[PDB]
Amino acid sequence: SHMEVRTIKVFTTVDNINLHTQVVDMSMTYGQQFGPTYLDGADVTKIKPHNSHEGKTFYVLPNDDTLRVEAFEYYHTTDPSFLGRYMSALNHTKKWKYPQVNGLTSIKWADNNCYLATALLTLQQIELKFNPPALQDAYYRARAGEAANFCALILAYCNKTVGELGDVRETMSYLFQHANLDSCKRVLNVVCKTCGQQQTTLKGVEAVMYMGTLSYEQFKKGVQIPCTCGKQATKYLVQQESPFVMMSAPPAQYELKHGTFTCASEYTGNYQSGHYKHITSKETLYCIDGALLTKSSEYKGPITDVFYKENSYTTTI
Ligand SMILES: [Cl-]
Ligand SMILES: [Zn+2]
Repeated sequence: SHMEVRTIKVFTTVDNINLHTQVVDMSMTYGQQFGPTYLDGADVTKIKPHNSHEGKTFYVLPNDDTLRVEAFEYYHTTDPSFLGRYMSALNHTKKWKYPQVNGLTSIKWADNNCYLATALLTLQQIELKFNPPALQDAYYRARAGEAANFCALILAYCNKTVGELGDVRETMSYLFQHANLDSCKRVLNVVCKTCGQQQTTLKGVEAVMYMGTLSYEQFKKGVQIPCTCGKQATKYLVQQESPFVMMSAPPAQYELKHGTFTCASEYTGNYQSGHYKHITSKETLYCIDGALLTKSSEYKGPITDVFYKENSYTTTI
């Protein structure tokens, strides 16, 4: 009653570069032989091999020491569910569209991906280099217009699934964690009429992000914050060394003035449902909303994040 054994050669991988020769029995599923298995994002764990699969590359989970090392070196994570979440996302993002809008790779709206579109548009306007080879390779392709792998990696690194509501500031925080910001430096001073003054120094990601005001000029002049004594103290920027800065705040009506910022994100909605748009300051003000594009000489809206150019700043206060 035994059926004659039939096999094909396939390759397994965790980085799509280093390949691992395998011989699979076509009477057993991929899952029975490799564990969870994916073909360009599609879950084929429960699929039995097809003749058309011969010679193709399948992603698997890091289930031996060689694969564990290859996966860490490429992705800089050892989260056991990472590859499954990346493939699950990729199965969707490979079907998204990535139109060039005003010279930048955007994303046509789908699956609540507006926060990803404005993040991707923002990255193309600031100086930033990623550390994991996976992000280096995928971001290069995204700049060229093939952003499916990059978007699926953002989702995996942020632990977001396709369709989940995302926050732009949080998303940028994750991407900045995987970028080389080592030389970025920020010095702050906080002045309380009662308690005196206290200087602090921040480095890396914390040197380029601030939550509380959208205006870089106001940050240099001073913003009011609580002091432990109960009074409000004044916090201001003393010194800044970085190629950009990111200023964030809860969404509030805010006026964006041409030539005074690099780009910004706008959020219309509430804590459960909303929509992001991107504003970029070039020869005029362009509003990029996924595949849509409009222009205006002035802009006012519920802004959440503003990016500014920088190199070296020292206060005169
Ligand atoms: Cl890079
Ligand atoms: Zn005080």
